[PDB]
Amino acid sequence: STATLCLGHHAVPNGTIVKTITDDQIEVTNATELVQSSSTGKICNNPHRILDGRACTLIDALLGDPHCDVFQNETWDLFVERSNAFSNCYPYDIPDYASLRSLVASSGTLEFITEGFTWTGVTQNGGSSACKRGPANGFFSRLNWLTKSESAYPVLNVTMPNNDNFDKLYIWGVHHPSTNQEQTNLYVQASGRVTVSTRRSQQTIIPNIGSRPWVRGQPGRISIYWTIVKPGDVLVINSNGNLIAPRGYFKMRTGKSSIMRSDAPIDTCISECITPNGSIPNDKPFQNVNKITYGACPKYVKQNTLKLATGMRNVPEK
Amino acid sequence: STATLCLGHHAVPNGTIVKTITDDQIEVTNATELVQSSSTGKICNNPHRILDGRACTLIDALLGDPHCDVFQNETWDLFVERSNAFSNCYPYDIPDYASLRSLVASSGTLEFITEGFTWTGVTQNGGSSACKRGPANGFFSRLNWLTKSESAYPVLNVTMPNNDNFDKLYIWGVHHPSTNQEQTNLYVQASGRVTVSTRRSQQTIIPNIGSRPWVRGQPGRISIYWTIVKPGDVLVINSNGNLIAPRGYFKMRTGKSSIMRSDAPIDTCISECITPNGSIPNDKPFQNVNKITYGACPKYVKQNTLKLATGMRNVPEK
Amino acid sequence: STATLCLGHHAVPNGTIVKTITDDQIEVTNATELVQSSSTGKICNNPHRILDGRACTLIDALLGDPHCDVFQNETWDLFVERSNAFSNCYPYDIPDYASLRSLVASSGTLEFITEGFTWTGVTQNGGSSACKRGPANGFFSRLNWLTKSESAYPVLNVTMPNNDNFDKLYIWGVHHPSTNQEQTNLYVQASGRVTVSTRRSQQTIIPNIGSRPWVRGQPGRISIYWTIVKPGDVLVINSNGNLIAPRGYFKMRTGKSSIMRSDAPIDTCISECITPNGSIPNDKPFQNVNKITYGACPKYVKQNTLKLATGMRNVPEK
Amino acid sequence: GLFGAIAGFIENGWEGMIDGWYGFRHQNSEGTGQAADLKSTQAAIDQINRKLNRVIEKTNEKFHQIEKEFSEVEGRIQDLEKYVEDTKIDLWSYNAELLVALENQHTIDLADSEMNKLFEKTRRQLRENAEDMGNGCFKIYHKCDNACIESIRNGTYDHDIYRDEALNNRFQ
Amino acid sequence: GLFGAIAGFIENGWEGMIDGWYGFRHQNSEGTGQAADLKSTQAAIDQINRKLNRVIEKTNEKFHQIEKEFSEVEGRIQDLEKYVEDTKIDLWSYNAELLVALENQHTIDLADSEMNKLFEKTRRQLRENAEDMGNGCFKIYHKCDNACIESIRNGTYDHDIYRDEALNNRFQ
Amino acid sequence: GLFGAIAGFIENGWEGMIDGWYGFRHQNSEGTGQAADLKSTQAAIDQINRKLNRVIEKTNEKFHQIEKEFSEVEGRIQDLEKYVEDTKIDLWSYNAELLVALENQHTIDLADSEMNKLFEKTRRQLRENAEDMGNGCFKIYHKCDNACIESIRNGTYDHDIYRDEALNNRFQ
Ligand SMILES: *[C@@H]1O[C@H](CO)[C@@H](O[C@@H]2O[C@H](CO)[C@@H](O[C@@H]3O[C@H](CO)[C@@H](O)[C@H](O[C@H]4O[C@H](CO)[C@@H](O)[C@H](O)[C@@H]4O)[C@@H]3O)[C@H](O)[C@H]2NC(C)=O)[C@H](O)[C@H]1NC(C)=O
Ligand SMILES: *[C@@H]1O[C@H](CO)[C@@H](O[C@@H]2O[C@H](CO)[C@@H](O[C@@H]3O[C@H](CO)[C@@H](O)[C@H](O[C@H]4O[C@H](CO)[C@@H](O)[C@H](O)[C@@H]4O)[C@@H]3O)[C@H](O)[C@H]2NC(C)=O)[C@H](O)[C@H]1NC(C)=O
Ligand SMILES: *[C@@H]1O[C@H](CO)[C@@H](O[C@@H]2O[C@H](CO)[C@@H](O[C@@H]3O[C@H](CO)[C@@H](O)[C@H](O[C@H]4O[C@H](CO)[C@@H](O)[C@H](O)[C@@H]4O)[C@@H]3O)[C@H](O)[C@H]2NC(C)=O)[C@H](O)[C@H]1NC(C)=O
Ligand SMILES: CC(=O)N[C@@H]1[C@@H](O[C@@H]2O[C@H](CO)[C@H](O)[C@H](O[C@]3(C(=O)O)C[C@H](O)[C@@H](NC(C)=O)[C@H]([C@H](O)[C@H](O)CO)O3)[C@H]2O)[C@H](O)[C@@H](CO)O[C@H]1O
Ligand SMILES: CC(=O)N[C@@H]1[C@@H](O[C@@H]2O[C@H](CO)[C@H](O)[C@H](O[C@]3(C(=O)O)C[C@H](O)[C@@H](NC(C)=O)[C@H]([C@H](O)[C@H](O)CO)O3)[C@H]2O)[C@H](O)[C@@H](CO)O[C@H]1O
Ligand SMILES: CC(=O)N[C@H]1[C@H]([C@H](O)[C@H](O)CO)O[C@@](O[C@@H]2[C@@H](O)[C@H](O)O[C@H](CO)[C@@H]2O)(C(=O)O)C[C@@H]1O
Ligand SMILES: *[C@@H]1O[C@H](CO)[C@@H](O[C@@H]2O[C@H](CO)[C@@H](O)[C@H](O)[C@H]2NC(C)=O)[C@H](O)[C@H]1NC(C)=O
Ligand SMILES: *[C@@H]1O[C@H](CO)[C@@H](O[C@@H]2O[C@H](CO)[C@@H](O)[C@H](O)[C@H]2NC(C)=O)[C@H](O)[C@H]1NC(C)=O
Ligand SMILES: *[C@@H]1O[C@H](CO)[C@@H](O)[C@H](O)[C@H]1NC(C)=O
Ligand SMILES: *[C@@H]1O[C@H](CO)[C@@H](O)[C@H](O)[C@H]1NC(C)=O
Ligand SMILES: *[C@@H]1O[C@H](CO)[C@@H](O)[C@H](O)[C@H]1NC(C)=O
Ligand SMILES: *[C@@H]1O[C@H](CO)[C@@H](O)[C@H](O)[C@H]1NC(C)=O
Ligand SMILES: *[C@@H]1O[C@H](CO)[C@@H](O)[C@H](O)[C@H]1NC(C)=O
Ligand SMILES: *[C@@H]1O[C@H](CO)[C@@H](O)[C@H](O)[C@H]1NC(C)=O
Ligand SMILES: *[C@@H]1O[C@H](CO)[C@@H](O)[C@H](O)[C@H]1NC(C)=O
Ligand SMILES: *[C@@H]1O[C@H](CO)[C@@H](O)[C@H](O)[C@H]1NC(C)=O
Ligand SMILES: *[C@@H]1O[C@H](CO)[C@@H](O)[C@H](O)[C@H]1NC(C)=O
Repeated sequence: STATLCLGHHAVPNGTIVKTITDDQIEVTNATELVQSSSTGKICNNPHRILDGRACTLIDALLGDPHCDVFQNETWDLFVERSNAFSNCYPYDIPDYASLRSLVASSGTLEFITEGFTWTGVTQNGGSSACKRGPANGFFSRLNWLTKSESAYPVLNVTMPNNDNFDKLYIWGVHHPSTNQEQTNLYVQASGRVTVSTRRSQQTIIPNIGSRPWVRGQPGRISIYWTIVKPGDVLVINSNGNLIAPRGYFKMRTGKSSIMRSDAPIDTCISECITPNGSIPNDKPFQNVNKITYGACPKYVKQNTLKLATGMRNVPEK
Repeated sequence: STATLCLGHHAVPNGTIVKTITDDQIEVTNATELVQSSSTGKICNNPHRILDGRACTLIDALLGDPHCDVFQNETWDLFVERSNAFSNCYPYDIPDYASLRSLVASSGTLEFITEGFTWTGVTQNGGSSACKRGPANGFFSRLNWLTKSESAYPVLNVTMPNNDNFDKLYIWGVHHPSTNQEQTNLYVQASGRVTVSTRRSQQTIIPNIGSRPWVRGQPGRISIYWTIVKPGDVLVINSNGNLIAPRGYFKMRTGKSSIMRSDAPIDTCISECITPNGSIPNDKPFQNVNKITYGACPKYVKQNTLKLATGMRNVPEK
Repeated sequence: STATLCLGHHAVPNGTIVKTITDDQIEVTNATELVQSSSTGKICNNPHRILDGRACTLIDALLGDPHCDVFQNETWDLFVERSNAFSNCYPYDIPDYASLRSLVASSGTLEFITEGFTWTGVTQNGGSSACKRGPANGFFSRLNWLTKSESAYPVLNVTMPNNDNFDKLYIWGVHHPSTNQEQTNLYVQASGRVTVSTRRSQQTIIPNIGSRPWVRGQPGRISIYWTIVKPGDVLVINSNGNLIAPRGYFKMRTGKSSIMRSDAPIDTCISECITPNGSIPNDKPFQNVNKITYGACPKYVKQNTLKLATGMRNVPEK
Repeated sequence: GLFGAIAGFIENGWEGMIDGWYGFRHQNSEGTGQAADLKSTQAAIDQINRKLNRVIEKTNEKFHQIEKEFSEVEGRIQDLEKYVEDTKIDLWSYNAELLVALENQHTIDLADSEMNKLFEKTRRQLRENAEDMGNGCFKIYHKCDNACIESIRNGTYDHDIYRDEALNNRFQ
Repeated sequence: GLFGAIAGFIENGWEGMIDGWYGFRHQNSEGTGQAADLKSTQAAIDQINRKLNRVIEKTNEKFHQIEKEFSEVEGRIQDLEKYVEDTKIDLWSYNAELLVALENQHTIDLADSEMNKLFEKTRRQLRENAEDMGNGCFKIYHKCDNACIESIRNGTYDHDIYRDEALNNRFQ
Repeated sequence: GLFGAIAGFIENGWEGMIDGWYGFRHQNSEGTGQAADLKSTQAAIDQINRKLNRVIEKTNEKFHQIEKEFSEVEGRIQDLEKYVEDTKIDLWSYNAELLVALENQHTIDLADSEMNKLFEKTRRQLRENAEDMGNGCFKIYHKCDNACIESIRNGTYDHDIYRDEALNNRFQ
């Protein structure tokens, strides 16, 4: 005689808890994770040209520490510095180390172009047992340790023009003897001086004599500085002692290069996003792996899980 | 017998596309633009006191480069530096140029008050061929090049109290001779020294001798420094060589003054918001012109267009 | 015959005005305040260990200004620097003062451990009338003003090992004589020098001579520097004049310690959040008291009142 | 509101109502009366209370941070330190402004919806025995004393018992 | 849309209605017509206008800030200056994207809620003298002339006057 | 939910329904059955999927940035680097939290709205032949075999064909 028609919706056995504006806990039939929270534990060798420092800091590679000569002229989308890297050349110190490591890392290249020295009056290629180059006493590949020649250290004055169409990165240094005897003995003048300038800049450094903790047997040190010479400009190095000469320059390019500190193994795969914990998928909007990231990556967030509802509210049945 | 009354809503021919939470593309009858994306291409001469640097950089204006003397005692809500600005005076260096350009810009005033320093024992108002104030030699209007007098150069020691109720900005500097002959020839002493201090700040600079690229014919460079003397304090300059003396001070004020780099013509109109690309309206929440802004300005965003729906969904009839 | 049943909702005499997406002004039955606008004016004494500098800045306490001797070895979760603090010791200057104040504040400890320094050839415990300790001439407590002994000043070379598992904060400095006579008179050498290095760094600082404004009767000044020695490293101090010697080290630690400038009395209550304007409740999401905060605190925002609706809309009643 | 109940098809509010947010008011052979709907009211209150708690029991800790007031002019570095805090401040002030805006707009529609729900819950109960007069009141076409009204409010109303009596009045 | 009126149980819009956002079209003994509901239309516009005004009358003044374009390479400090600006920019772009997205969704549902409100308002006026055909139309079961149709639109209609006639036509 | 259908006037869901989100369930002369409403279900699914896609296919690239971990204590400059990153992190964490909160709340109301739309679409189809029992079920006052019910679900149900039979049962 009569009929009955009922309208309804489905429900599931085990639903999913989600957060709304009126609930920090409410169950819905389905949801999806918005926070990437896991890593494979490895850095995919690509889209990004990756370069494992292995045991060389980007700086040591730049300077030319012997065991780092393998990196000569290397390039990279992402340099990876390992925590067990070490330095085994002459004791050095860089004022504003952070900045140099940064601008080089950003440049993404170590292309070095040797230029015509012009060191008249001094002895070149100085070396140290602290920087052994095989059996011999070596020094940073890209630096020229100058010393007195025939009882005299000239008042050095060399010019190097920038006739190219790109900026040149010159990195030089000054040496800090351990004693006065060393000073005069090595440079004759009792007080050295290094002045590297351009039409746009000028930095004059003065050596400082004194004893410092022995490092690979050396009490002395080398403070390292750098200079960028723009096209049309020219470099002028003027010193009468203690200069550690440049051997040329590094080409400076702009791009997406960068550096990262990570002990993650570099496997063979493909992952747009790289973190020190390894690579991670970028299909989620947020990630909780690490705030340090390189590439197309989800934003980092404190939350280890955020569920986006994808179905109606789940209402059981008694 | 019957009657039939239907209810309805309107629709329009050319509807508008807008984005929602459940649609990135959906059509509504009407919407308004929220992203100020355009220019007039010109900077309005009002409301803000605008000052075109022209060929002069705020710095050179401050120092007193000859072609920048029109800017003496100038003020500005917004100083405007041009890309073809050049320096036509003696080679100079300023450790921390950016901060000086900054604090000066924010003070927004170049009011200079000449003080009666008394330089006994030296020759003043010295100049250069690289500072052709008119055909003859010259120097920065606000600086006083000091030189030996009657074969000597005193251990200068001049004091200047700040008996006013405001802060004074003194800008002085030191000279770096090209050679030793130059040093001893100009300042007698073989090594110069400049010490400027208050009861709160002490800074001492040591001249550094060397050959640097020729600029308007000069290997030598002048390094510039500044010193703020607070009310109730006192300035003391002590030097026995190489000091480029102050002639007085700059009044320091706080406000909405600033500086901007542009090439945008300055017309006669009224625009609250200013950008490097010119002024732009501020009736929209966002803008995609330039992130560099001055005044009441829409927040810069990457999106070049964002439509706010202002009408129902548009459902045409066929 | 028939009955009449009506449905309705309540309303209040005087409601509350709120802002929506379609009303910067609409009225609800009840709302709650989202912005903490008021402070007690006082700083609670404790979930946090509060230290009132009183008349001492953190630095002066660190250096050992005589009246700041009470803060010797003191600790703090939050140090409180007062506006009327003053210095009653020798005229000093700290390059990067802010960073030192910051790292010590963050460390939250003044535990000075005295080491056995070896100053052979000089006169220790130097002092001045500018730093009276009772009737006599004194100096900073954690510092050692060295001067000539038996008509000479030794080329000092002292080593101090960190054979501990924690980091040592060494704080020393160099002295700037007012005249050459003073220089040779105190250190014998016409030119002094201080070099403080580790296997990780070095800081070779050169004294600067000249007259500076009398502070407490002193033209001269003491510049102040710091050095961190990591476990397994040794400190080497090499100076032949003008060194202001360390007396030991401060033990560095990590935690939640910090520093705040406030004149707000310290009271005995219990409040998580601390602002320069006093302590404040953290039960509200936002606050408009001060952008400077410490502890569990509300995000500072510009708005002074933000109402969250907690009732329906208010519709009068005839 | 999206539902047009409160401040809509329900002209006014009842300041006389003190025991609940929603309720019934009648007139029948026995006289007038007023009662608040506990179920309805509590549902709104419970939701709004959860909504509130998502925003109050929450704040994070920050200890050592950066300076934010300066006694001297420095330049580049200080500019950045100020720009940073200022940038931070505007972003949060915007979040606060938007949160309440959104929250409040949703709170007004929710209260309105809960009012509409009660109306529908009542209409469905009465079935063919009453008619919606358009002002939130139902005209029950049958003698309905205090007890009869109470059964409606407590939701035990049996429409069959009155269907005939009602149908006659409605269609005569 | 949450209410399923616009682009819902109402097949499509009228390009012909150029006098409002809402209205009626009728077919009676005297003919076929079309008025636009002012009250309704005005209510949609007033809400969207206040909604708009909140978003566009607001800008903030910022004078001396940090730099943002660099002529030379520097390092640490400059990196921070860029990250800061870049960071700030992404966060506002997100705010903007979200703002409209939210706003537009509420705007489409509000216009839907307004359409529906007019419909329920209309249905409650007609009472038992008419039926909802489901295409957004009420089949009025009596002779409703231009005067009768006007009384419905301006909200004066008395269901009692045509009640009997309608029930006769409905339940026959 | 704002519409009071799901977890509302519809006691609970159907775990037996595994091929749809919404559907009907009957009990006619021929027994009882169950069928999912594709139209309705798809509408919800399509909307929620778009909703999802506006949040997943999107991430921006950042290469050279600022350091975020430090091996040594430095002071001022480092503090700023950390404050900046930390400030950035909280702002986004806030954004994420608020996104799902808003999204989810809207997703629950939308699914609820789609359910109600189906109910209304049905009620209007049945016209005067059925009555809403108040639990999401319609009592059809006329013999309705499987075919008759199917026509309803596929929306081809012709109310006139049963009006008389129905009206008699309803008002007798
Ligand atoms: C200023 O003080 C510093 C720090 O105290 C001081 O430097 C020290 O110098 C001594 C010698 O001048 C160094 O001693 C060496 O220590 C290493 C151990 O690490 C040994 O290899 C050295 O070898 C000796 O003994 C070997 C036996 O197997 C022999 O084969 C070899 O030929 C040597 O006899 C030697 O003992 C010491 O390393 C440093 N210490 C530090 C902290 O750097 C410096 O001498 C002082 N300034 C001056 C120049 O007076
Ligand atoms: C250290 O090396 C630097 C770099 O080489 C060196 O500086 C150079 O000095 C020479 C002079 O010795 C400069 O030469 C000048 O070049 C400009 C060209 O624009 C001319 O204006 C000058 O003109 C002279 O010659 C003309 C010939 O007719 C005469 O008419 C006129 O009167 C002048 O006599 C002059 O030739 C050269 O520009 C700089 N180079 C740079 C880039 O700085 C410096 O001198 C060296 N250190 C020392 C002093 O040993
Ligand atoms: C370089 O210039 C500086 C600054 O002008 C200059 O320093 C000045 O030195 C004189 C002393 O030579 C200081 O004068 C003192 O001021 C205080 C004020 O509180 C007095 O108490 C001192 O009293 C002395 O002199 C009295 C004579 O009336 C005696 O009665 C008394 O016992 C004291 O011996 C004295 O007057 C002056 O304050 C400073 N100025 C500043 C701001 O430093 C310095 O002398 C110059 N350099 C050289 C080496 O010439
Ligand atoms: C040369 C030598 O073997 N002499 C023995 C003494 O040791 C020498 O001590 C001096 C310092 O007094 C240096 O450290 C010598 O080492 C080098 C080095 O670094 O390897 C030698 C290098 O040739 C030299 N390089 C140059 C270009 O100068 C380098 C530098 O001069 C210094 O670093 C300057 O800072 O020094 C080291 O061999 C030893 O003290 C003595 C006792 O047994 O025996 C000597 O035969
Ligand atoms: C007792 C007195 O008043 N003597 C007068 C002479 O004063 C001396 O002048 C010299 C400068 O030439 C210093 O200011 C002397 O002050 C001290 C001090 O600061 O207390 C003396 C301390 O013993 C000394 N301490 C050390 C470690 O050297 C200290 C330092 O040398 C300086 O502070 C370094 O800048 O100086 C002061 O007593 C005065 O020279 C003479 C002429 O006016 O008149 C004398 O009456
Ligand atoms: C204040 C003064 O003495 N001005 C000199 C100036 C300085 O002595 C010089 O800048 C110190 O670095 O030198 C001037 O130029 C000189 C020429 O006149 C001369 O022919 O060659 C000199 C090279 O050693 C030097 O270039 C100058 O800068 O204008 C002359 C000026 O009077
Ligand atoms: C890259 O590095 C190589 C070194 O490995 C450079 O090659 C040198 O080139 C110079 C001439 O400019 C020769 O005199 C050297 O003998 C080469 N080094 C050797 C022996 O291998 C090369 O010039 C650099 N160029 C790039 C790619 O930047
Ligand atoms: C990813 O790598 C980091 C290392 O950078 C892991 O280490 C955490 O580092 C933070 C520093 O911000 C510390 O507060 C934590 O104590 C560290 N976590 C632990 C328990 O080791 C981080 O945990 C890693 N995360 C993942 C997803 O593995
Ligand atoms: C939840 O929704 C996602 C996409 O919206 C879908 O891929 C997933 O299968 C759903 N859950 C399940 C397992 O049914
Ligand atoms: C209404 O809609 C169209 C498309 O958004 C738009 O371009 C037009 O500017 C809007 N009307 C106005 C002028 O506000
Ligand atoms: C510059 O301005 C000051 C007033 O601040 C005034 O005393 C001085 O004379 C002015 N100089 C010139 C060039 O007018
Ligand atoms: C605005 O100016 C910038 C340079 O500061 C330029 O690169 C950009 O393309 C210009 N865009 C506009 C809004 O015209
Ligand atoms: C609003 O007023 C009421 C009175 O019923 C009170 O209980 C409540 O605490 C106030 N709102 C809130 C949530 O603070
Ligand atoms: C703090 O100073 C005391 C003397 O008051 C000293 O004995 C103690 O070692 C210092 N703190 C420590 C424990 O390092
Ligand atoms: C509802 O009202 C009726 C009549 O007044 C009463 O008998 C019944 O117990 C009530 N039910 C409840 C649960 O209040
Ligand atoms: C409604 O329409 C009828 C007939 O046109 C008219 O008499 C009546 O006054 C109208 N009511 C109002 C207030 O518009
Ligand atoms: C609807 O159901 C009826 C009865 O089962 C059937 O005849 C008709 O073809 C159906 N319409 C469609 C196309 O689903």
